[PDB]
Amino acid sequence: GRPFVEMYSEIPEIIHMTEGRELVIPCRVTSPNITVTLKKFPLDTLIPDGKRIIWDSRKGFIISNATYKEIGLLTCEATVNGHLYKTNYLTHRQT
Amino acid sequence: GRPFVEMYSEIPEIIHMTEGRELVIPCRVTSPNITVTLKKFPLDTLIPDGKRIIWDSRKGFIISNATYKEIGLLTCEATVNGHLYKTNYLTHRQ
Amino acid sequence: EVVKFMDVYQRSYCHPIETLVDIFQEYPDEIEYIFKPSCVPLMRCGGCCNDEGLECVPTEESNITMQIMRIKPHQGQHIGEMSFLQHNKCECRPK
Amino acid sequence: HEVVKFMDVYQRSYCHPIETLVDIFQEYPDEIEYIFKPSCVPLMRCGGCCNDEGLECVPTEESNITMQIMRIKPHQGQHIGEMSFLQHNKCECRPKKD
Repeated sequence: GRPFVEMYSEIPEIIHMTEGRELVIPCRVTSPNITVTLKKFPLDTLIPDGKRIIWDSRKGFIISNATYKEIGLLTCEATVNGHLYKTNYLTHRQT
Repeated sequence: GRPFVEMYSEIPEIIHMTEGRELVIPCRVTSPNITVTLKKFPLDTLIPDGKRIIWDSRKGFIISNATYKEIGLLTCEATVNGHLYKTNYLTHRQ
Repeated sequence: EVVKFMDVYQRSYCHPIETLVDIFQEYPDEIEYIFKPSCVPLMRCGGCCNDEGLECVPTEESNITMQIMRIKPHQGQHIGEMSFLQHNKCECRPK
Repeated sequence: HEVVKFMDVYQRSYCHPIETLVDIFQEYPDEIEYIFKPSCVPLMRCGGCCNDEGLECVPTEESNITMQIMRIKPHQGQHIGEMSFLQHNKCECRPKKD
C-alpha cells in the first residue's frame, strides 16, 4: 500500500536547512524497488545522479551543498498498484 | 437597416466634456420612432427622465451637469428588424 | 494576435481582482513571528478609471480566514487561522 | 469547513506569473506627452511570495504582447497605436542584492 514508512501529514513537516551543508528529505520507504520521485513546487523535479543528489531507500534523498534553490515546498511521490502517495516537507533556513 | 446617422466604428469616438456642464452623446437616428437605449460600462443603463437626461432623436442624449459617473465608455443601442445596432463613445476630460 | 481596443479597455477597467497581499502590511503589529506564506491571495479593487481625478475604491467588503504558519525566531512553528479583508464591489469615484 | 487550508494558501501565493494591472507610463516613461486610454493594461507578471526575507520573485523567461491603445495629445486628434509590453512566462525566487 503506502510505501512510505512515515504517515502522510496535511501540514508539511518543517526541515531546518543551512546553505552549504547537507540536506536530507527523509521519505524513506519499505523497499528498494519502489520508484520515488522528488519535486519542488510549483514545477521542478530533482533527479538523483549519485553525486550531488543521492537516493537511499532507507534514508530518503540526500542533497550535498544545499543552496537557496532548495528552500520551499518539496514533495516525494510514489505509486503502488495505481494509487499515488506523497509526503510534503517545508525547508526553512534559520533566520 | 441601421438606424444611426453615423456608422459603427470598432474604435469609440471621443467626446470632450467638463463636470457640471452639458454633455451630448450624439447618436441621432434616422426616424423619430426608433427606440434607443443608453448604457455606461460596466454596470449601468442610463434612463432619460425628461429633465436631467433627455432624448432627442435628431440629436442624441443630452445630459445636464454631467457628473463623474458619466466619465467613461457609453454606448447607444437600437434594435430594428430583429438586428441589434450599437455605437460607442468615450468621454474624456481636459 | 493583437488585443483589440475594446477588450483591453474592458479587462483593465476598475474591478475586484486577485491580489497577492503581504501579511505584514495587513498586520503591522505582528512583529514577533515570521509568517509562512508571507503573503495571501485576496480579491481587491484594481485597474484604472482613465481620469486622474477619479480613483478605484471598494463599495462592499467581506472577510476570509486562512491557515498561516507562524514561526517565532528559534522557538517553534504553529498553524494559526488568520482573518483577512476582501473587496466585493468597486467603483470609480472622485479623489 | 470555514477556513482556507494551509496547502491551498501556500500553493496559491507562491512566486508565479499572475495577471497584473500595469500603468502604461511605467512601461513607456518617455511618452508622457500623451494621455493613454485605457491608462493601464492587464499583463502576466511575476507575483507572490518567496517566504524568506532574503529572496525575491523575479522573471526567468519573458515575451511580448501587443495591444491597441488610444493615444491622446491635447489638440492633436487621437489615434490608435499598437503598443508592445513585456510579459513574464516563468519566475523564480533568487537572493536579493544590494
